[PDB]
Amino acid sequence: NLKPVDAMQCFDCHTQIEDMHTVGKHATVNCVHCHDATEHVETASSRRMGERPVTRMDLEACATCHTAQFNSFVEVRHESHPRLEKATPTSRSPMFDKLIAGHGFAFEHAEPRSHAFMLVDHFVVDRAYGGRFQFKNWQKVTDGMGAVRGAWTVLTDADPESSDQRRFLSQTATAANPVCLNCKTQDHILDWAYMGDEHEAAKWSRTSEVVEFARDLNHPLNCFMCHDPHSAGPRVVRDGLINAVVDRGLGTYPHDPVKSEQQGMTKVTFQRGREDFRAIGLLDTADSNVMCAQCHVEYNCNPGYQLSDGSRVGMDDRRANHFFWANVFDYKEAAQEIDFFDFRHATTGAALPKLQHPEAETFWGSVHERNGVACADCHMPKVQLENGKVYTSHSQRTPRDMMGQACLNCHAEWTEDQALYAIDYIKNYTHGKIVKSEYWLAKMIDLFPVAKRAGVSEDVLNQARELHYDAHLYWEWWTAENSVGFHNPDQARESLMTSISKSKEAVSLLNDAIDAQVA
Amino acid sequence: NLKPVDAMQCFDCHTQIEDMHTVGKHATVNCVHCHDATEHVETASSRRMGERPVTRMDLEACATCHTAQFNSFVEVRHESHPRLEKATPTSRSPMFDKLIAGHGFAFEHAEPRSHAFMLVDHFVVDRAYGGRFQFKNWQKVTDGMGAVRGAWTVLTDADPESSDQRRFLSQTATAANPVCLNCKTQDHILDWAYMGDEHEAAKWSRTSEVVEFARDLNHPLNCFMCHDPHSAGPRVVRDGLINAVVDRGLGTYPHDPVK
Amino acid sequence: NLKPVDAMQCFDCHTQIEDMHTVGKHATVNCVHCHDATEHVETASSRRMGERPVTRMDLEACATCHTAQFNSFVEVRHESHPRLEKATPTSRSPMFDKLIAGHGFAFEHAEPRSHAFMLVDHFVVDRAYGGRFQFKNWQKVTDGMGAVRGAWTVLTDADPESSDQRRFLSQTATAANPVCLNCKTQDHILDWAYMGDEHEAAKWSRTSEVVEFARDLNHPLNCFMCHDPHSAGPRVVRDGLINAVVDRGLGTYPHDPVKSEQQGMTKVTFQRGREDFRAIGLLDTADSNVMCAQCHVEYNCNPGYQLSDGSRVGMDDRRANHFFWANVFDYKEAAQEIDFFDFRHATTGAALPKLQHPEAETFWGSVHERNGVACADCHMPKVQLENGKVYTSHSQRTPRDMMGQACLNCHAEWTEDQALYAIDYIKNYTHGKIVKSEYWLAKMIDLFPVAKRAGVSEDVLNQARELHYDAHLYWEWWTAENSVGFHNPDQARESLMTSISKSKEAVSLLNDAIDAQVA
Ligand code: HEC
Ligand code: HEC
Ligand code: HEC
Ligand code: HEC
Ligand code: HEC
Ligand code: HEC
Ligand code: HEC
Ligand code: HEC
Ligand code: HEC
Ligand code: HEC
Ligand code: HEC
Ligand code: HEC
Ligand code: HEC
Ligand code: HEC
Ligand SMILES: O=S([O-])[O-]
Ligand SMILES: O=S([O-])[O-]
Ligand SMILES: O=S([O-])[O-]
Ligand SMILES: O=S([O-])[O-]
Ligand SMILES: [Ca+2]
Ligand SMILES: [Ca+2]
Ligand SMILES: [Ca+2]
Ligand SMILES: [Ca+2]
Ligand SMILES: [Ca+2]
Ligand code: NA
Ligand code: NA
Ligand code: NA
Ligand code: NA
Ligand code: NA
Ligand code: NA
Repeated sequence: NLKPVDAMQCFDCHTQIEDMHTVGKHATVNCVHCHDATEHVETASSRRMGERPVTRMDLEACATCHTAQFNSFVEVRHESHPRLEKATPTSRSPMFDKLIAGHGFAFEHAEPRSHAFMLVDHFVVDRAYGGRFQFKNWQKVTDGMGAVRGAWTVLTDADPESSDQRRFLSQTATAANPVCLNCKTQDHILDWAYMGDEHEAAKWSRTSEVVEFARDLNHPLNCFMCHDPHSAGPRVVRDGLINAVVDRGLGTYPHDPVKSEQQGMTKVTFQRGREDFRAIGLLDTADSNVMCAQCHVEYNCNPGYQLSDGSRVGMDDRRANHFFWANVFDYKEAAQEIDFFDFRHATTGAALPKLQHPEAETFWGSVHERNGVACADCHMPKVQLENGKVYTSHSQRTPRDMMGQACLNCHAEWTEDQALYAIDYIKNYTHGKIVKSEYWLAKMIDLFPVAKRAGVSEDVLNQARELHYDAHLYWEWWTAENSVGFHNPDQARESLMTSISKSKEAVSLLNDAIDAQVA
Repeated sequence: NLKPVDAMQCFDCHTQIEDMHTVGKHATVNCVHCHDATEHVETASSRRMGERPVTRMDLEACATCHTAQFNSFVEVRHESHPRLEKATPTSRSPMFDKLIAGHGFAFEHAEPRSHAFMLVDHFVVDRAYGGRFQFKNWQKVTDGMGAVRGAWTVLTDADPESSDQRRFLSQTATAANPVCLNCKTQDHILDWAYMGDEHEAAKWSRTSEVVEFARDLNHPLNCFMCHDPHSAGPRVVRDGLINAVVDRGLGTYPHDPVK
Repeated sequence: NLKPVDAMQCFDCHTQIEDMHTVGKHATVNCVHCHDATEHVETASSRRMGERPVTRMDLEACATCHTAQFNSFVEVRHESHPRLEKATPTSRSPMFDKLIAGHGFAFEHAEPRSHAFMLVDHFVVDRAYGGRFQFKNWQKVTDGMGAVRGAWTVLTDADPESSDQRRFLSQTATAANPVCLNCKTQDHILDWAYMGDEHEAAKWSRTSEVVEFARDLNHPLNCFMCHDPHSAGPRVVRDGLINAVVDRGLGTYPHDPVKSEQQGMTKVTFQRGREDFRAIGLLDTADSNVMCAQCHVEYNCNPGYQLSDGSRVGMDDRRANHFFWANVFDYKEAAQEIDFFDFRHATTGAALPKLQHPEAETFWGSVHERNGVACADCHMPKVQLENGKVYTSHSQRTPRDMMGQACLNCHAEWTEDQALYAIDYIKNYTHGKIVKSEYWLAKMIDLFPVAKRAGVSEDVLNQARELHYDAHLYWEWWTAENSVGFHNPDQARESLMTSISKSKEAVSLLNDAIDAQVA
């Protein structure tokens, strides 16, 4: 059984923790629930750690007193189809392979599934580690609780004796790097300096061997990613988000200074050897928009190239860990600002961006966001009980599974079927425009080889490449973004029409140039 | 927000609690979750209580860290038909009135329903308090969470100015007495001497005015009836059961000495 | 009412039947249930048949005493969508037309449906008989019992006065030949010599007019295909299977000699005029793996061409009735061994194989097969009754319809939804790789015309054609195979990655050669 330690001993050296812990809703929660610090207390000085205390980062450290939230979190939504490739006619991006040719996502890009699996899915996807990591057997794919207990309880490593990224299966890639892990786990929260910069006190950084780092990580979406363990107050821990909101002064709601001030973030820094080491962002309110924006954003978490001169931008560069914190119509400016692109298209030769799940930046400015609605209202609603203590569901999933608690709790004028119908109207319309956008992108792409064989000039091809950047951006945002337009229907529509317009312009340019060579 | 107290100071006087608390699965649970002892600590000696500390007996004291058990407990099983008289042809004892004639159960004896309602149901049944206590309105019969929060949040007393047992409705009885309450609540666990014997330190006993006692009681089936709050270990608190098992030497399984 | 005949009279001449019948579980079943032999007994000699006895091959001959098995067999699974073309974006092979161009399956290839319909579906499919045979009207498509009673009770023939294969509808083919029928019916079991070789006593053979043969056939999947009618013991009757297992000595489990010996096959031959005529394969155990492998295998049942010199291989050749009895990674060797390919691709000119439903050869080596699981455990499970005599369900269908009897009977650790989720993980992953494999095959195929117009050398085109064979094989196995990887997930994955690798190699080769002509 646990035996409490004297927190006053700790508070002598840990004044920020004292301030947070004594004032918040965990003032009665003893340190032993999460730290084994006996040898540390015997050996530390005011400025030197001595022996490192052991800190629990498993989610069961919180389940101890918060079983309802834990159990809701670890539920597996079996209706969220697993390992479902997006580059298929029945999924989100039927022409993805042609359009993304040159990028690692061509090797595999599945739809998301339940949060329990985030770390294991990151480890096993064909694009990440060359097939090095696999489930121990095909039964383990169902085991959400097991994945939560730890990735290495359900996975195997093809070669524990080597730590290099390489291909073990032929049609895999090795895109994973240390920055990725920040959106899969925070088991490394005490071992990673802010932004992944090099730091004497950091075991891991942007430039680490990712296979070695992987082996040290266990748990998905730790509870403390949104809740400070010392104050129990709302927070974020993700460096890239704090960097956008606070360091760059963009605010929590970059389009609304008033809401940014009311629902702000305060950066708190922790030191090692009296040098800044790590940071968190305490929130003014329990604002799920900002909590979920730790991960559900467009980002760089990867090497790339400069738009200006094509030079390589490696993991050592700060730009390899970057939150753009820009809506679709501000993204090109944001990427030009940091002088960055992701890949060159394998057929067209265009420098292109790679977009990922920009839910937060899409939600901005929507009617829902402007009315003060937040992600949790639809995806983590309060549970309605005839008799009981209310709590917040932590099963982050589609509102279709809890329409009474989600949509219908605000939209009294609708039946469930009516609300579903409104969702589907938007998704169906948006998906139609995604498909048309892909049709036109593909038409343009297929003209590049014809133009090259016809002897069309490099000047014309470069004009078309510039159009490809925009055609790509204004399409891929929406295959990347998970709501199929629901989060911001008007923006999806305007963007996708812009994509089609750009592709059409490029098609006309290339066809005319080919015709003139003939011729 | 709760602020923890120095448990080690309490332990300088409370040695049994120290032994229980420090060894069990509540060793990290601070006393402030259940006791407001500020004035007590300022005034007590090992031999004199001084100011009485306030002890929480509401089930929400435990729901704080054990929501799953609390929420399962307070669920109302709507299929457990409520206020269903047993002395009817379609229930358990069709000829009960003839057979029980002379006993107060002839006035009303319903089937049991969900535990959330035990104390309110005891208070309002026609055989118990002469009809003195009633739900505030007929809607409140559904409110299990409300009953758990406290009986007096959902009930009324026909005459707060008197404390005698009497009939307010013609076909009622006044069978309730203080002993009954021991199977409805343990809100009185610090105010009732073992067995309900007279005791200088007991506010309530077998001979108390049951209407006055009733008014001091709120919560059904307190969580600590089965779980010691200090050790978190399994227990009973009911005097009559301890008396049978231990005092009278009958054992927990009278027909199996080994068990 | 039936009147029994004196079996001892028959046993005087039929000593193999005596031996089988007197010892097995049909020792009390009189010959009159299946044979009208009165005139035969009056006219036969020890070595000459005399008048031919009439043998019942309708399934109702067995339903008489085995109603439960009959009724389960004839059930129509309405959820098995009928006449559903595979070459569509929502089915198994979205790019099948491009990839299979040159082959008769381009005319129509639907998903399988319930067994009751196998013979009628063979007769009416657009690729088989030029549209000659059709349902009497569109209502008859529902009539499983009717199809079982006989094909010609529910079908019409456009021209009873001619027996040639020809097109009656414009977009049909005439691919059917006598070998096909062996996997649709065994009504011809006494009229077809082993392998379909020419034989004095055979009415039908590989070289027969298929339209004439068709008209003589009635019943699907006769009960006696798996159960000897004389001993009631387990067997196979399909010549090609016996040829692989016994004649070629490959065994019932070619990858496991021990299991092959324990679960073997004994070839029993019947003569006409004291010349070998037909054969059956008695099984040591009631092994559904081998029973179902009568049909759910990759085979030749068709003319083709030699790999060595391109010469025609006609129906007269033994190779026109052949079970390869090889896994996907052994198939190229098996086809080279018999010097055979199916068609030349209409665009690339590559000699290609045509694969069909290799379920048996895929299942080998899977975790399930290695643990002693067999087809019936998932597709013909025992029926669970609260009170009753257990029998084996003969409704061969997806285990999704009987998860308690199938998966969950072995996998106690799972709920139904969890087991379904495990299936879907595999199928979704496998289907994604099928789609990607098709993407790369199509990319390669489309380069052939460009390369030809560019003047790329025949040597380079032939190199690419050799790659096409492999790219094709390692893809088409999995669109042909019905489990979408579930039967052997690891093999599907390795094969499909090999397909993509081969196509990519060919794309690079062709693009480089085109570029060099330009450059
Ligand atoms: C002064 C003598 C200290 C005592 C008393 C305690 N800690 Fe400590 N700790 C101390 C230092 C100088 C550091 C390094 C960081 C810094 O503030 O300079 C630490 C670090 C920790 C950590 C972080 C460990 C990691 O992996 O990075 C933890 C979790 C921690 N300390 C906990 C802790 C506890 C629970 C204590 C009371 C039981 C405690 N510390 C006492 C210095 C001192
Ligand atoms: C029992 C010993 C606890 C452990 C272990 C954890 N928490 Fe806790 N938490 C506990 C209490 C008694 C309370 C106060 C309840 C109240 O409503 O007063 C809390 C509260 C929280 C909250 C709510 C915070 C708020 O400001 O409203 C959160 C978000 C929370 N706790 C989270 C949390 C996490 C993430 C834990 C693991 C790191 C964790 N708690 C452990 C008791 C206990
Ligand atoms: C936070 C800014 C992220 C970073 C950094 C990385 N990922 Fe991610 N990932 C993130 C979210 C919010 C989601 C769910 C929404 C979605 O669109 O999928 C994902 C999902 C994945 C998955 C599962 C789906 C799939 O693509 O197959 C995988 C396998 C995955 N992510 C891998 C991955 C890799 C290799 C990364 C570094 C190169 C990486 N992620 C970074 C959020 C974030
Ligand atoms: C961000 C993605 C979250 C993670 C990770 C966890 N929780 Fe959470 N929690 C989150 C939100 C948006 C809310 C509601 C805030 C509001 O005021 O509306 C909560 C709330 C809680 C609480 C408070 C009680 C309740 O409302 O249920 C607790 C005790 C809590 N969360 C616990 C908890 C645990 C144990 C987690 C890991 C299993 C966990 N949270 C993760 C957002 C996020
Ligand atoms: C000695 C100086 C004491 C200290 C320090 C604390 N308590 Fe105490 N307590 C003391 C006495 C002499 C008594 C009377 C009963 C007895 O054992 O003789 C008490 C009583 C209590 C009670 C029971 C109150 C009731 O309703 O009957 C409680 C719940 C209690 N004490 C709690 C408590 C706490 C939590 C303390 C530390 C904060 C504490 N006591 C200190 C003597 C002394
Ligand atoms: C949070 C501050 C708590 C309060 C308030 C209560 N309990 Fe508790 N309890 C808490 C913890 C951290 C644990 C240990 C969990 C573990 O498995 O290690 C417990 C445990 C219990 C148990 C199980 C005990 C055992 O098996 O020995 C019980 C029965 C229990 N708790 C009951 C309980 C009651 C009835 C409470 C109100 C009087 C109560 N707990 C409050 C944390 C917290
Ligand atoms: C524990 C030994 C008990 C004592 C003392 C009293 N009651 Fe009780 N009561 C007890 C149980 C276990 C049950 C549920 C099972 C059942 O058979 O009903 C009850 C139920 C009631 C009810 C509800 C059902 C009904 O009879 O209408 C009422 C109204 C009730 N009890 C009243 C009551 C009175 C007035 C008591 C003292 C005279 C009394 N109970 C004592 C357990 C125990
Ligand atoms: C609106 C036209 C009503 C309809 C239809 C139903 N009820 Fe009603 N009820 C209504 C009002 C305005 C009130 C008074 C509310 C208050 O607190 O002032 C009620 C009251 C009841 C009660 C309590 C009766 C009592 O205490 O004497 C009950 C048990 C009740 N209502 C139940 C109920 C049922 C089950 C209904 C459908 C059969 C129903 N009501 C319809 C208004 C309206
Ligand atoms: C010897 C005089 C025979 C008697 C008595 C019976 N049969 Fe016969 N049968 C005989 C011969 C020589 C042959 C040809 C094959 C051979 O073994 O040489 C047959 C053939 C049959 C067949 C096959 C018919 C077909 O279509 O190929 C059957 C089904 C058959 N015989 C059945 C049968 C029965 C049921 C008899 C007793 C009533 C019986 N035969 C007697 C020779 C002789
Ligand atoms: C009644 C006159 C029968 C006819 C017609 C058919 N079968 Fe039969 N069968 C019958 C009996 C009395 C038995 C024995 C039952 C037992 O369990 O002892 C059987 C058995 C079978 C078996 C089981 C064989 C085994 O070795 O376990 C099978 C597979 C079987 N029968 C199949 C079968 C077929 C395919 C029939 C039509 C050709 C057929 N039977 C007819 C009785 C009768
Ligand atoms: C056994 C080795 C077979 C031979 C010889 C032929 N077919 Fe077949 N066929 C077989 C199976 C096991 C299945 C079901 C599984 C599947 O993948 O479909 C089928 C199915 C058909 C169908 C229905 C589905 C479709 O393709 O439309 C038809 C129309 C069909 N088969 C026709 C057919 C023809 C024309 C054949 C000779 C050229 C032929 N089959 C041979 C097994 C076997
Ligand atoms: C009565 C007003 C009808 C309604 C309503 C439906 N059907 Fe019908 N159908 C009707 C007749 C008189 C016939 C001809 C029957 C005959 O054998 O002479 C039919 C035929 C069909 C067919 C066959 C079509 C063909 O072969 O070309 C089909 C497939 C059919 N009917 C299906 C069907 C469906 C599914 C209906 C609801 C959508 C339906 N029919 C309605 C009369 C009537
Ligand atoms: C191969 C594709 C089969 C065909 C055709 C038929 N049956 Fe079958 N049968 C098959 C299997 C795999 C089994 C189970 C074997 C085992 O021991 O596990 C059976 C079993 C029977 C039995 C035995 C009793 C029982 O288990 O149900 C009987 C009587 C039987 N089969 C009858 C039967 C009939 C009447 C058929 C045509 C409708 C038929 N079988 C076809 C495999 C195959
Ligand atoms: C008993 C006759 C089985 C039936 C019916 C099903 N499965 Fe099975 N399965 C069985 C065994 C003995 C094993 C190996 C267990 C071990 O850990 O040694 C399995 C394995 C699987 C697997 C893992 C496959 C792999 O890793 O390659 C899966 C995904 C699986 N089983 C699923 C499954 C499904 C969904 C079933 C119904 C369609 C099913 N099994 C039936 C035994 C038996
Ligand atoms: O209190 S923290 O800064 O060590
Ligand atoms: O790869 S992750 O960003 O979706
Ligand atoms: O007995 S059989 O060989 O005619
Ligand atoms: O054509 S049959 O083999 O599927
Ligand atoms: Ca999903
Ligand atoms: Ca990006
Ligand atoms: Ca009841
Ligand atoms: Ca089917
Ligand atoms: Ca073939
Ligand atoms: Na979904
Ligand atoms: Na609002
Ligand atoms: Na094209
Ligand atoms: Na009941
Ligand atoms: Na199907
Ligand atoms: Na086994």
